[PDB]
Amino acid sequence: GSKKPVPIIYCNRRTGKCQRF
Repeated sequence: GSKKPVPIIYCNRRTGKCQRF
């Protein structure tokens, strides 16, 4: 509905801009 758990992560192809879910 609003929030959802994600096993994967995020990676912004930039100057070291990565995320972790």
